[PDB]
Amino acid sequence: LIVTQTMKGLDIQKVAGTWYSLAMAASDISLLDAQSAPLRVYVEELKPTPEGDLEILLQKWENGECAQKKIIAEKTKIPAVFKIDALNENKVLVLDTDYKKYLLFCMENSAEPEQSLACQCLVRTPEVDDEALEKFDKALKALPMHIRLSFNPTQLEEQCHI
Ligand SMILES: CCCCCCCCCCCCCCCCCCC(=O)O
Repeated sequence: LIVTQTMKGLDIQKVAGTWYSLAMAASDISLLDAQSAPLRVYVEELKPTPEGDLEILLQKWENGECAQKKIIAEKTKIPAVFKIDALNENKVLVLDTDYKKYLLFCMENSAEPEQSLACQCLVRTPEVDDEALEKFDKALKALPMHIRLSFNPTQLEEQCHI
């Protein structure tokens, strides 16, 4: 609920398939600065269940190499918001998507201390999409980000964007 842009009328079935993590931003540099930083995750695929939960396939660098990870995001009463559960119960919020080209999401830790908030611009192809990046940057202008990364088409085709 730090982020107050939410996709009205989200049809979670339609975000299925392959995505590319074109850009990332976080409120804390340490969340994204190294290959093995904790929210440096490269989205591969979204797999919505029939009950409306969301299976997530991603990569993450750990122990000197690019590892595949599977993650379950459970639905809530709000169609745009999901919970990772696991250790801290992180919420994931879909800000905006048009399903066939881009999707903007943010995630926050359900409490703090020092605020942890990270967002991504996903796109459907290995292409720099200026319009989506522009919407991403607009979405974030009033959020307190201190690190922003983006990736070139070559990196997007490589595991962990190396
Ligand atoms: C509805 C659109 C939603 C798309 C965006 C997905 C959001 C990704 C959130 C990723 C945070 C989790 C941090 C990485 C944990 C590694 C995994 C450890 C393991 O299970 O072995």
